Amino acid sequence: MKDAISTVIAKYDSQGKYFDNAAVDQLKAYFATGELRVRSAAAISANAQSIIKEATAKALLYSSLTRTGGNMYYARRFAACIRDMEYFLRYATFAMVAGDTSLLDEYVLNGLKETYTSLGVPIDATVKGINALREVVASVVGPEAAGEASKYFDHLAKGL
Amino acid sequence: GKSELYRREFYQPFINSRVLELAFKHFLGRAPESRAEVQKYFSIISSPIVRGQSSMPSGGLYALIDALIDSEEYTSIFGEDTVPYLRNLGVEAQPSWNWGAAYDLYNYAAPRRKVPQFITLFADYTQPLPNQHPYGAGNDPLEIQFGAIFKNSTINPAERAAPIGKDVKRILIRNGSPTSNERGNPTGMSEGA
Amino acid sequence: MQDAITAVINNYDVQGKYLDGAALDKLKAYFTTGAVRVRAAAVISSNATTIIKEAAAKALIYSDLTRPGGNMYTTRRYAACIRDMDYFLRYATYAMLAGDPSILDERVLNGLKETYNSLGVPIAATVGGIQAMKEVVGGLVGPDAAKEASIYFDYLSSGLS
Amino acid sequence: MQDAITAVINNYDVQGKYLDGAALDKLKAYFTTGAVRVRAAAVISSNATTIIKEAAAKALIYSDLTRPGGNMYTTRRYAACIRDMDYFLRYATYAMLAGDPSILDERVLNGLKETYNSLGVPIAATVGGIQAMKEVVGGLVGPDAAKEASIYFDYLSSGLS
Amino acid sequence: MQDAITAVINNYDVQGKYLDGAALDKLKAYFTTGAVRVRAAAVISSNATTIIKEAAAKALIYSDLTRPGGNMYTTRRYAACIRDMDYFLRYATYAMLAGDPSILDERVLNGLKETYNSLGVPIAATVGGIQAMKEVVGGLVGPDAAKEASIYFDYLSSGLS
Amino acid sequence: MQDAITAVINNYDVQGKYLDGAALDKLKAYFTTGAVRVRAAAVISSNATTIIKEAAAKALIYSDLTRPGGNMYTTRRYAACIRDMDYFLRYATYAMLAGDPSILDERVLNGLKETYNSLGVPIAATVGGIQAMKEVVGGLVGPDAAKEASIYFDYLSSGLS
Amino acid sequence: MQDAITAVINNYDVQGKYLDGAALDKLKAYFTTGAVRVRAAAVISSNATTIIKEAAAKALIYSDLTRPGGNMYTTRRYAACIRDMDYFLRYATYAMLAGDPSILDERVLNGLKETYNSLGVPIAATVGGIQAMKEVVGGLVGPDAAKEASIYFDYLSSGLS
Amino acid sequence: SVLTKAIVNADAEARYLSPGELDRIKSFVASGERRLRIAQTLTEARERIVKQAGDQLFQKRPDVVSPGGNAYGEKMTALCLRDLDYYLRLVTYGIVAGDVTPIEEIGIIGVKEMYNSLQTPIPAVAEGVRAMKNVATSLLSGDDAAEAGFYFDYLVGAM
Amino acid sequence: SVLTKAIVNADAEARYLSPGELDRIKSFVASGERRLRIAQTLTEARERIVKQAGDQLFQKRPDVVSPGGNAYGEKMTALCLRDLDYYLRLVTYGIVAGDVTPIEEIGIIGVKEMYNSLQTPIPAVAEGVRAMKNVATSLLSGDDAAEAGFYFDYLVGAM
Amino acid sequence: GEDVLPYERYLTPAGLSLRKGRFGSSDVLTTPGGITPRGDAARMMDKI
Amino acid sequence: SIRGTSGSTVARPRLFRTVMTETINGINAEDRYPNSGEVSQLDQFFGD
Ligand SMILES: *[C@H](C)[C@H]1/C(=C/c2[nH]c(/C=C3N=C(/C=C4\NC(=O)C(CC)=C4C)C(C)=C\3CCC(=O)O)c(CCC(=O)O)c2C)NC(=O)[C@@H]1C
Ligand SMILES: *[C@H](C)[C@H]1/C(=C/c2[nH]c(/C=C3N=C(/C=C4\NC(=O)C(CC)=C4C)C(C)=C\3CCC(=O)O)c(CCC(=O)O)c2C)NC(=O)[C@@H]1C
Ligand SMILES: *[C@H](C)[C@H]1/C(=C/c2[nH]c(/C=C3N=C(/C=C4\NC(=O)C(CC)=C4C)C(C)=C\3CCC(=O)O)c(CCC(=O)O)c2C)NC(=O)[C@@H]1C
Ligand SMILES: *[C@H](C)[C@H]1/C(=C/c2[nH]c(/C=C3N=C(/C=C4\NC(=O)C(CC)=C4C)C(C)=C\3CCC(=O)O)c(CCC(=O)O)c2C)NC(=O)[C@@H]1C
Ligand SMILES: *[C@H](C)[C@H]1/C(=C/c2[nH]c(/C=C3N=C(/C=C4\NC(=O)C(CC)=C4C)C(C)=C\3CCC(=O)O)c(CCC(=O)O)c2C)NC(=O)[C@@H]1C
Ligand SMILES: *[C@H](C)[C@H]1/C(=C/c2[nH]c(/C=C3N=C(/C=C4\NC(=O)C(CC)=C4C)C(C)=C\3CCC(=O)O)c(CCC(=O)O)c2C)NC(=O)[C@@H]1C
Ligand SMILES: *[C@H](C)[C@H]1/C(=C/c2[nH]c(/C=C3N=C(/C=C4\NC(=O)C(CC)=C4C)C(C)=C\3CCC(=O)O)c(CCC(=O)O)c2C)NC(=O)[C@@H]1C
Ligand SMILES: *[C@H](C)[C@H]1/C(=C/c2[nH]c(/C=C3N=C(/C=C4\NC(=O)C(CC)=C4C)C(C)=C\3CCC(=O)O)c(CCC(=O)O)c2C)NC(=O)[C@@H]1C
Ligand SMILES: *[C@H](C)[C@H]1/C(=C/c2[nH]c(/C=C3N=C(/C=C4\NC(=O)C(CC)=C4C)C(C)=C\3CCC(=O)O)c(CCC(=O)O)c2C)NC(=O)[C@@H]1C
Ligand SMILES: *[C@H](C)[C@H]1/C(=C/c2[nH]c(/C=C3N=C(/C=C4\NC(=O)C(CC)=C4C)C(C)=C\3CCC(=O)O)c(CCC(=O)O)c2C)NC(=O)[C@@H]1C
Ligand SMILES: CCC1=C(C)/C(=C/C2=NC(=C\c3[nH]c(/C=C4\NC(=O)[C@H](C)[C@H]4CC)c(C)c3CCC(=O)O)/C(CCC(=O)O)=C2C)NC1=O
Repeated sequence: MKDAISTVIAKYDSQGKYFDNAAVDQLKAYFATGELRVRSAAAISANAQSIIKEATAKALLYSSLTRTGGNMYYARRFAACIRDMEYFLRYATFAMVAGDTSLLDEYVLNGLKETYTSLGVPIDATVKGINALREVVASVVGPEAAGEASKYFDHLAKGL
Repeated sequence: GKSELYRREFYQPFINSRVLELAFKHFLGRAPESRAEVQKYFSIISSPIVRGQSSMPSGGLYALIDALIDSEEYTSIFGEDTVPYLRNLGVEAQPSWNWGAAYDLYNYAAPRRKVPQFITLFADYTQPLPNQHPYGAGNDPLEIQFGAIFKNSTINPAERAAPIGKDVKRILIRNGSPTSNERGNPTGMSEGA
Repeated sequence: MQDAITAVINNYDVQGKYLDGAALDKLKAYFTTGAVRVRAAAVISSNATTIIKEAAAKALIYSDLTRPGGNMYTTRRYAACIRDMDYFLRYATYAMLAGDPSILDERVLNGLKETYNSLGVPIAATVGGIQAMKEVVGGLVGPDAAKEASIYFDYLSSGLS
Repeated sequence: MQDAITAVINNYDVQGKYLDGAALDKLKAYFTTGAVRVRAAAVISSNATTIIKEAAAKALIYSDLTRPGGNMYTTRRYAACIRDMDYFLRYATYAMLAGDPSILDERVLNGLKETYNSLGVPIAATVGGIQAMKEVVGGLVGPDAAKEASIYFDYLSSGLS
Repeated sequence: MQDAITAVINNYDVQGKYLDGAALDKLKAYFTTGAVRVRAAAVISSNATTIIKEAAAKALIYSDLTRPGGNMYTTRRYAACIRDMDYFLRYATYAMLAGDPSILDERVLNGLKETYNSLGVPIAATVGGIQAMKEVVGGLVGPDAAKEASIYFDYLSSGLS
Repeated sequence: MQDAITAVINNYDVQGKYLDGAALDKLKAYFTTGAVRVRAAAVISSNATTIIKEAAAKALIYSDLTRPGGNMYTTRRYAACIRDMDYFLRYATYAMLAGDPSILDERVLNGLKETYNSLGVPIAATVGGIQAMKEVVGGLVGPDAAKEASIYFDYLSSGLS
Repeated sequence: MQDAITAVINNYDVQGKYLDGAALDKLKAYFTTGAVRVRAAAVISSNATTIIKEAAAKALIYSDLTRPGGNMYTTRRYAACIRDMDYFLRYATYAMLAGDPSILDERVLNGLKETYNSLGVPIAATVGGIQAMKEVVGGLVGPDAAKEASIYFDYLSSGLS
Repeated sequence: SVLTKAIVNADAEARYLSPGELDRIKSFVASGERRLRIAQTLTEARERIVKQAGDQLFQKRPDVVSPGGNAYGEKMTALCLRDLDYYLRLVTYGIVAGDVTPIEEIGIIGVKEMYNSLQTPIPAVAEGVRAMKNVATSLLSGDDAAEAGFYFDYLVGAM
Repeated sequence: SVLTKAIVNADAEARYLSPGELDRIKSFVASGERRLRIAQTLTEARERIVKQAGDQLFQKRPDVVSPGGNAYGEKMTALCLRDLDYYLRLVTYGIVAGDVTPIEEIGIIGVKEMYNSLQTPIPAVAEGVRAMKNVATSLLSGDDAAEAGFYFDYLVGAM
Repeated sequence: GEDVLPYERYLTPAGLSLRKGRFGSSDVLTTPGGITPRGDAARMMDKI
Repeated sequence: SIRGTSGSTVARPRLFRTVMTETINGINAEDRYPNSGEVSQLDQFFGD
């Protein structure tokens, strides 16, 4: 895929440029942030299961979907939605490390609206669930790394 | 796969990029899932064989078929006993990034489309959006003196859809002097022929 | 477009054959059905606005689609969807009178899938709406007419899907 | 695919409603017809080869199609056409057991039009063959079974046309 | 096209949420940057002709391109190339004010590769010209503005390549 | 695929006509040309690597394409482009032996334009390369063979463009 | 389009070379041929209706095409086919005056194959008609003119096939 | 937004942004912070504005909430109030944008067609928006109210 | 890069990143600043490295710059030096990435095929890279040189 | 404008390739600042 | 949004197995007309 280091490289090779200070500055920035991004990722992995459950509760649960004639309805349907929420989390974490949005869209965003429209899944709800995951994640993560972590969540939300 | 029947029915009527996509579907039950795999396989079928002592023709398209059966993904999921089955919505999850294409590949009408679908889709995601009618590739008439000739969806499926918002503007080439083009100058039509 | 009568004629013309009794029988069959069809068409035309309203109520509205982030959210999108519904109804009525599905293929069906995919309109929901229209239409037209009406609605649905 | 019983269940499940007696009656109706359907299916399976032969004789053979330059000319094409006929028969039998037209839509009807158009197979002739099979089938199955059998054959014909 | 203010609005509209403080903060952030952007845009507009001149001198002219057999040979082609350069500059300026790269995708970037390939215009040379313009622009706008300006120029370059 | 001999046969088969003297004359014409074609094919196979080298030198290499940001920049892309060139050469040789352009349509030509457009490979440059190969091939094969060789190269070029 | 004189000019312009004796010789060659070409063109224009009639008689008419189920069956199709024949004749005449095949490529040849395939017009029959026209034209124009006329007719034929 | 509108006019003219146009952008960015506050005020008072406006509308038009009328019944009355809420949200978006364009795309294009299918009377909807304006004006300070009024008036004009 | 590789392995396993994998990422980010300096040094000395290496190569292989040889002539000699420059740029990219993958995609895949069409001798190219390594090593400090050497060695191995 | 009858003003890239592309691109697609050996050998023969 | 769309396909999954469907699905996979045994199995299912 593409991550912040390789992104800078890739822009330079197409120009045929050797690495400039401007480029070296962007690269330094990643390395400063990186140490805590590693910390924040570990926090999110440990509490993942909890994070999802809290998020579902805030939006997905106690909605029309849970009521019969909604997508959440049934255990089978309920399970699927949780898997999707777990998907969104792993990627967002993978995106937090690396620091490049693109990992997201190659693996998640490309095609999603087309599957969801085909399955009948409601796009808006998923967007709400993602925003919920964002708030829970931010608390666990802590304030400094929250800004970082929020970016990848927002990308996912606007993609859908 | 190596048999005479398998080519001519498949392979011989398709271009090489389309053959590797059908050969995915029937040998492994999935559609081709990424840009890097359709590239690895395109180099296998493309590659002139290393000369083989086995009279059984060396590599070529046979290489393609080998590479699929010899693949761990193949052997593991199917095993030696099972005949390959089509994995589908019910089984093995099914990924979103190739959804639309894959469901077309699974239908029996699939061998009717001759234009490759997977390579076009992968790498249409990496590219900026194309030069085409907003409502679709089929909506652009062929540009000839007289006659309205469109591509018909049924007579040979070759759809290219692209998401083009209300705001997007087509780039059109001026029939005439380039600087006449009205995007760069509003008065260009009121100029000398 | 083509109709039933012309379809028979065209088949004979390519053969170069003069019209024969077997051909005549097919034409005769159409002629009996014709009177029913005309009555059905008049019913549909008069109730067209309501048919669309009822069908939307059954499937499209009070749904995620109409809610924000849904395809039919915003007035512009809502208006587009009901315009499409009207198209389907008008063409189905034409097809029913004609006794031939060809007009649907020539006008509505050709390029619709591709258009919808570019737009991001959901095909399954559209199909649902068409099926809903069929049900409403079935009631108004009455049973004999309903069978004839249903096939064209189903044809549209199959094409889209 | 879907069957009659499941179709009723699904409609009730979205409503959340326990099955109404009226709904139950429709299910009950299906259950009685099911015995007759099974008998019809066995008849069709045993006489399948003959049914196809008779239908071909009625429409396909002794025709321009079989003559050189016709779609069914050459052994390969002839064999293909009779294979398609068998498919239609088998699926119609499946539909009759199911009591639902959906399987026809899911397997047979979907992608058929496109396949045929690329191949240049004539749809009207195919429809003619399906109608011929229906007539032959009607005789063998007997009257009560025939009505049930006919609807699925007609469904196929309408889809193709 | 989209701008930063509208982007925030659109995100909220799909959620259906009323504007909130967090959203307001993003808007506020843009408003502070805005004053700088407006100053940069005015600089670019005034020096546009010179920017193009300098960039062409750096990359395009005094080269094989301008010599016979080169793409920019003949007056008509020369004029076209400088017109294209102006487009890139104007759109980048628009993007910088907007704070969003979307306009570049919707107007400039869409179908450019295909157009150029049909025309036979060399993409890499064009990219070179864009990069040259960026360097000249960076000087005039000054450092704070330059960072903002550079991203849009780079976006164009990446799209074309 | 099809060859000249089979093409004649197929035309007669659709008519249902037995082979006639006029048909025989066309076959006879092919048989005389055959010996020349075989010699040409052997020449091309032996010199294939050089043909590609020379053609690349004439059109592709020492260009924007090879320069950074060009389509053929990077080893991987360079290798891909020469692989494509080899394909064109091999297929043209096949076509020349066959005496029929059909194989080019069935394997090379079908879907290539669309593939290239998605990839962003420049079609006109590729066509240029094909034309260059033709010129080199013409020399090696000699005049009588060259005319035959040229038509297939031109066929490829026209298809791509 | 382009003509022989302009073609020479354009080749020199890309080189940037002033006109040289070798170039002059090509121009001089054209000038001598010119007078003959003008006479030939006038002959063709006057006899155009007959040329088409004769060519149709030789290939198109009294054939399966004209018989029911043939491409040129029905008045509308017959009229279309003779209109196409006229186009080919007029363009070939234009090309002969010009001394360059380019106009054929720009107007007639571009997209013709694809158009014909969609229409289901038979290419080989069309080619046959073009060849027939050539033979008739050859007679009327006389030998010196015939050689010149033939190349353009052959160019059209090669393009279509 | 203001900026989008300016860019669009420039692109049509195929020119760089005019100095005058640039000046208007500068003024807008200064105004924005004040605009944000105005929007915030309306958001907080949103629930009450809708409620008060609804009551006024129903008093003004007894027919709409009558057995014949579209609004009649709890479900229908809720939907009518939901619509009023939607329009208020759009107005807030407009104030921050400084243009009616955001409002216009979401709410004013195809509105006639949508309501005609629903059979809702358009004039009654307009009255509801007018009612909301009056409530909103009272809570807003005079100069703030004038700004808000423009957006409210546009909506009323559009329907 | 290191990070991409780790993520990719995790995604294949369909699991969150292992502690061990995370630790390797941590080590890499710490190393990065040192790596950046090494890359910067080579970039500044790039012009001289290429020049010195070229001379060494031409001394080692007279033939390449001889009438028979590919490199012979000013145009050709320039191209040979340009190639050396390209490889040096790739090496710098590698050092910052911490992986050969960036190098590998741009330079090592299809290299054989490209050079065979050109008819350039692959061993001579390898010698040039070796020469560049020696020059680069001298400018770099010992530990820095070892890091740089790995990437240089990979290139030599690849060709 | 009431007196001119409509004419074809613009065309799409694919339409343009149809008319001009037969025979493809003539030219080598020269770039600025490229080392190229093109034309050298001819210049030497012209000298000789 | 995404640069490219593969498109949307109307797909329905199966909420619950039924004996009716389960028997049919076996028959289709076999591509055989209803086997002798199942016919008996089906009508008891119809009556019961
Ligand atoms: C608690 C001792 C009693 C009780 C109450 C209860 N239920 C839930 C949550 C759910 N129950 C269901 C229901 C079903 N889905 C199915 O597929 C079936 C089988 C036919 C059933 C019965 C589901 C899916 C949930 C989870 C989400 C939802 O509300 O739909 C809760 C809350 C737990 C939660 O929010 O996850 C409670 C308190 N159920 C009993 O029968 C107990 C006696
Ligand atoms: C209230 C002032 C008047 C009124 C309202 C009314 N509306 C509906 C139903 C709908 N109204 C809308 C409108 C919108 N959807 C949008 O996206 C927007 C812009 C963001 C608007 C304005 C929609 C979509 C519906 C349909 C229901 C749904 O959304 O699911 C009703 C009910 C109609 C019915 O009979 O079903 C009513 C009553 N009615 C009046 O007469 C009042 C003056
Ligand atoms: C004679 C050796 C034996 C024989 C012949 C027989 N044939 C038919 C009917 C048909 N024969 C064909 C065969 C072909 N069609 C093709 O395209 C080809 C390959 C080029 C062949 C060989 C066809 C299609 C028919 C169907 C009728 C039609 O032409 O439309 C019959 C008639 C019997 C029937 O129709 O059932 C007969 C008698 N049968 C014998 O007993 C001889 C030993
Ligand atoms: C016979 C009544 C008519 C006819 C038939 C015909 N069909 C083909 C070829 C194909 N038919 C199909 C169709 C199906 N595949 C399926 O899975 C289903 C649903 C279960 C159907 C109905 C397919 C896919 C093919 C192509 C595969 C193959 O090898 O046959 C032909 C041959 C056409 C050709 O030239 O290849 C023919 C002749 N055509 C007629 O003339 C009859 C009216
Ligand atoms: C001489 C009477 C005047 C003059 C000329 C002048 N020209 C340049 C530079 C260029 N002029 C051209 C012109 C052409 N290129 C074409 O394609 C055509 C048509 C075939 C023409 C006429 C070009 C391309 C250049 C740009 C540089 C280049 O060679 O690539 C200059 C110097 C450049 C500069 O202005 O700095 C000059 C001086 N100058 C006068 O004042 C005379 C009146
Ligand atoms: C300049 C750096 C390079 C160059 C340019 C060049 N361009 C053309 C012709 C066209 N350029 C465009 C491009 C655009 N139109 C748009 O709407 C957009 C997005 C806003 C772009 C970028 C178009 C469409 C044309 C052709 C038709 C027209 O302008 O109406 C030419 C002329 C080619 C010809 O012969 O027509 C040239 C030379 N060429 C170079 O060598 C430079 C590297
Ligand atoms: C060389 C003259 C020009 C050129 C070529 C080029 N092609 C590719 C990539 C691909 N080429 C194909 C095409 C084919 N598929 C087929 O079936 C056939 C006929 C048998 C062909 C010719 C395919 C499928 C690919 C993609 C495979 C892959 O990605 O590895 C490239 C690489 C582009 C990329 O982005 O990878 C290139 C460079 N392009 C030029 O610049 C020359 C003018
Ligand atoms: C008879 C009243 C007059 C007459 C007739 C005549 N016709 C031809 C030749 C042709 N006639 C047709 C006409 C048709 N083809 C169609 O498709 C239709 C509609 C279905 C028509 C009416 C055609 C196609 C031909 C061309 C040859 C062919 O049949 O393939 C001739 C001979 C022409 C010749 O000179 O060769 C004649 C004489 N001529 C009269 O003068 C009568 C008054
Ligand atoms: C005559 C020898 C053959 C023949 C011809 C035929 N053509 C058509 C229909 C069309 N022909 C064209 C062709 C062109 N359009 C162009 O722009 C050009 C270049 C100037 C050509 C040559 C077109 C587009 C049509 C369709 C639209 C129209 O006719 O106006 C037909 C009729 C097909 C139909 O169904 O209409 C025919 C019969 N057919 C033969 O069999 C002869 C061998
Ligand atoms: C120098 C050590 C050796 C040498 C080099 C040499 N190279 C060429 C020509 C080319 N070399 C390249 C190589 C690259 N392009 C890429 O994309 C990459 C990776 C980034 C590389 C390394 C290319 C593309 C060319 C082709 C020409 C062009 O630039 O367009 C030559 C001359 C080619 C010729 O034979 O005429 C030479 C001499 N030759 C030696 O003998 C040295 C040992
Ligand atoms: C890696 C990226 C990726 C995504 C995102 C993805 C989505 C995805 N969601 C699916 C199903 C599903 N997804 C949902 C999800 C939801 N329903 C709701 O109402 C909620 C709002 C929402 C989640 C909270 C449901 C309910 C299904 C089952 C379909 C059904 O029968 O309704 C499926 C079908 C696979 C299967 O169930 O076998 C896919 C492909 N797959 C991927 O590869």
